Amino acid sequence: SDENDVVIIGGGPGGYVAAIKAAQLGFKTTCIEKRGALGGTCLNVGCIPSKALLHSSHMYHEAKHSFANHGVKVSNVEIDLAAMMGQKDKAVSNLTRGIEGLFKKNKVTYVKGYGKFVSPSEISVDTIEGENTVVKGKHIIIATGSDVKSLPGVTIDEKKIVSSTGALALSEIPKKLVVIGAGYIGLEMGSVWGRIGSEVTVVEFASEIVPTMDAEIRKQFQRSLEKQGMKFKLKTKVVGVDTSGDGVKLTVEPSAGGEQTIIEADVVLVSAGRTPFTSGLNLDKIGVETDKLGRILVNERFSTNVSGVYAIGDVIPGPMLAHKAEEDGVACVEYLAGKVGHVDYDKVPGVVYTNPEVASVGKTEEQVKETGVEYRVGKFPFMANSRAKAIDNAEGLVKIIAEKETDKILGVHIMAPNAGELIHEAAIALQYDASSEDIARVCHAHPTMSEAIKEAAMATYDKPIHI
Amino acid sequence: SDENDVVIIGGGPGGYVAAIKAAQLGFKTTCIEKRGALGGTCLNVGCIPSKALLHSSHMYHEAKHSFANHGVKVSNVEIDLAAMMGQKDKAVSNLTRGIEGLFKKNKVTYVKGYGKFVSPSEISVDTIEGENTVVKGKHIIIATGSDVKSLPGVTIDEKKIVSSTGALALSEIPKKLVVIGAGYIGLEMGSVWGRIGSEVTVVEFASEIVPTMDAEIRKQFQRSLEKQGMKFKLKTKVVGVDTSGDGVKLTVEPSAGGEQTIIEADVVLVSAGRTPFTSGLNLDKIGVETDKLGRILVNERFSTNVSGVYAIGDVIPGPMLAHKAEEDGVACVEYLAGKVGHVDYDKVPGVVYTNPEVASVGKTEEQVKETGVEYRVGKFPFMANSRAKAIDNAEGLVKIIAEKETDKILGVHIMAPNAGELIHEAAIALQYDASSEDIARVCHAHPTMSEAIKEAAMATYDKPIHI
Ligand SMILES: Cc1cc2nc3c(=O)[nH]c(=O)nc-3n(C[C@H](O)[C@H](O)[C@H](O)COP(=O)(O)OP(=O)(O)OC[C@H]3O[C@@H](n4cnc5c(N)ncnc54)[C@H](O)[C@@H]3O)c2cc1C
Ligand SMILES: Cc1cc2nc3c(=O)[nH]c(=O)nc-3n(C[C@H](O)[C@H](O)[C@H](O)COP(=O)(O)OP(=O)(O)OC[C@H]3O[C@@H](n4cnc5c(N)ncnc54)[C@H](O)[C@@H]3O)c2cc1C
Repeated sequence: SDENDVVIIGGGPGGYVAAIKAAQLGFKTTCIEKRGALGGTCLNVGCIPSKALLHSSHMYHEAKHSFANHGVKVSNVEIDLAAMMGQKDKAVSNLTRGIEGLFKKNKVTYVKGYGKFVSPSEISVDTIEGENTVVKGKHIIIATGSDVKSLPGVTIDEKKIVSSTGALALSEIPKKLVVIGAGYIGLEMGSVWGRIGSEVTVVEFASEIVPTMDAEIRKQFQRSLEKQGMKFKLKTKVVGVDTSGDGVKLTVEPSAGGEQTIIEADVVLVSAGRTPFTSGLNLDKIGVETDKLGRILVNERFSTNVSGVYAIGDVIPGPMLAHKAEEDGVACVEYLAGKVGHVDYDKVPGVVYTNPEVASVGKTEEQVKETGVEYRVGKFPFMANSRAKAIDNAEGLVKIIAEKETDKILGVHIMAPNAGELIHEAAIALQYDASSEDIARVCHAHPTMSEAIKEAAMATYDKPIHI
Repeated sequence: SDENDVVIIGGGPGGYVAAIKAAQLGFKTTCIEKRGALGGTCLNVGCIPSKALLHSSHMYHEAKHSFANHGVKVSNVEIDLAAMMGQKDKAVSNLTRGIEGLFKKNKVTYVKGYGKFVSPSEISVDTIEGENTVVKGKHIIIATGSDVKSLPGVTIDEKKIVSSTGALALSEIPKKLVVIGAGYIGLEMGSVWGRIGSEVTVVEFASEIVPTMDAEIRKQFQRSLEKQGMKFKLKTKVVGVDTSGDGVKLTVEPSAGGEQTIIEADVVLVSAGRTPFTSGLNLDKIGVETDKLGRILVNERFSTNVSGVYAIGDVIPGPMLAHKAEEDGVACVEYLAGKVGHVDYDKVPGVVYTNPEVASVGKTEEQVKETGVEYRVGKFPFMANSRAKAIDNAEGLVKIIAEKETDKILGVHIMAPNAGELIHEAAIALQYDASSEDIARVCHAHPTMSEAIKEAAMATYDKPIHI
């Protein structure tokens, strides 16, 4: 009998990987997803879409500003917004098909519909046309995702007050835009539209922008987000939003000294946070215990209170990133299969894809401080990097943190274009409790942006050769 | 006088680093260089200049072809060739100053002039309509460099037929151009000008372009260069040339299938190889080893067939690259300082900065075949990299080579844009005899071109999750 071995309610990173990894381990698997296509949130409404726009907006910008200095003289430069959204969409889908086609290769049974627990072992799937399909397995992996964080006095239409999705799909470059949340998704939209033409301003309630980011780096990062138009109204809450006019009227009064002011804006991007998503999951019948917010509680082996049920991804505690998600999925399946699964949220990198990207792995100088341990810091600016200079794209710096005694690397933060590619050399060295010297002992190709990392390393235990 | 400790005849990577590492170690050091500025060759007419052009010529290309798809319209595009050469020059000097300023920092005594051995302890500097400065020291590091190469159709003369240098400073985009050598440098210039507007054709005597390149990768790499406009000619060579007025009249004769055909041109780039450059200095005096195709023979500690004397860089055996050089100079000095200096030409990375760059580290499949050791190959195309597709810049692949038994990595080859950065992840793992699994166990930031390396790894020892 071909008895079904695993069901995953969720078709995103946690799911389609868990699904796939599962098939590859030899399990009859069924991923189930209600959304239209199989990408997760990453594929249809975030990373990808977001990354795509980010690069089109950048091309536009580089073409209006840099081309000159290089001998590439253009006459006029515009933005066929209609097109842009095009390759974005072109890409998203394309990507999706490939996933669907991955499921076929690995024999994942794709069930379009909305799951709802009917028992610790059987799921009733909501709608394909208004019906009910019954999917049953020994082990079930909840992989529902996350969704938009609501904001108290700002209901979201889809109109001049948008979310992640709305922002990535406007149909008119707003003149004046205001982003409420001030984190990664926020700074990211802010950049997109802004490069395109908008006049953006961010309004955060918090003391600084992007709290998890390493201070020293943050400072310079903001400054850069500024140097090139952008503005932040820090430490400010918003009583009521006003939408009875041209654009949107904001009545922002700080997070204490209750003396309101009013911001004028066409569209307002609400980038407050994101919450787990369990809603409509049939979650009561067997009641998996959740925490104060909503994430689903889980153990080493990713199991819920309910023997037979697991949870991974943006639904359980941990950083809310696609690869963190991917990471749990696999770890989870390896365990199920009897192998040993390995996670470790302390080394799951973080990258903001703004103009200068800011990739970080390991701890921040702030955290190191908290551990009272004696450390040293190494730093090297791309202003000294041969490649960078040779290109005239030298904003940025590598910064590594090591134990003074051991030289063991604690964290490595980078601010620079294509930083997300460069942080890997650090990420791998950090995985194997390596030291500055070690990474500096590696011969790097010259000229390359990578050289910076090498130089930052030297600057850590010894002394740099180009600064 | 504060100069007697260490003497270095050469201002290139080998010399200026040697020179700086030295001062850093506690030696009164002196670098002597005949050229105008302190860059090496990897600064005044090589690496850098070359990279600069490459990028500029790329920007021009991309704006005439890619921009559309991203909703970026330009009304007329053209090349201010005068500007380009400029940024290039601006950048070049800019870097040089910094080097000079580095010597001031570490206290290297810069002595402009043309060295010449007067004794294993003394050399005779001087000039073109100039004095004759006096430096003699205990340990002397020869660091003269390398230079262009002959052929039976050479004309080392500014503008009619060029060298590396000429090509980097033409003053007129040639209608038809031909590059004779067909390797690193050659493909690069052919790419630079081909983008800009020239119609190029590369003529190599060798069976294939770029011999040291891994077959499989070479196969596709060529095919790529092929669609960008170049027409390669292999199995043939030029016996008759023709500086008769307007352009050359190349007479193409093959291996010995001898015959007569003609290549009409508007300029010819001769990218035959590069020879060590041991002239100036005086060897004919203190009988040093000059026994190979012109190289200065050496030992473990980098000492010649002579005391007090040393050699490093493009003048000694090994690969002719800046970081190889950089590597020798430092290993050399560390030794003199009584520390252990360590070099490894088997781990010195290779990168061709053409459109798809092609970076390789470790051995090629053909080399690994010769060892007769059982191995496995991992590959993964960018066509399936999310970052990559999201951008619409997915040409290329990542390919890992491991021992079937151990899984130790033997080599990593990458064909892709920005592949010169990507390779370090491999590069560093290969430095520490790590395994596919090892680099796959590393958590990679999604969505990044780096993921391809993680996938190509798993595809090696196990099975990938996206292909
Ligand atoms: C604008 C934006 C930008 C982002 N950028 C990045 C970035 O650059 N890098 C990064 O690492 N992360 C980024 N993220 C976050 C990343 O997308 C998430 O961390 C990741 O998708 C979480 O994976 P997941 O497996 O939980 O799946 P999710 O995609 O969150 O969710 C899986 C799917 O579950 C489905 N589902 C839920 N309940 C049910 C049910 N009952 N029945 C059927 N189907 C159901 C949903 O349709 C959903 O698509 C971004 C997010 C947003 C919103
Ligand atoms: C077009 C081109 C592109 C290249 N691109 C790359 C690349 O992308 N990446 C890479 O790694 N490598 C590249 N290379 C090769 C790289 O530049 C060399 O490997 C590197 O510079 C060698 O270092 P070196 O220490 O030997 O110095 P070199 O620069 O070769 O030589 C040092 C200096 O010695 C001076 N000198 C010679 N004799 C005397 C004397 N008697 N007295 C005083 N001074 C003297 C010369 O003027 C010379 O500039 C390229 C080369 C060329 C030609």
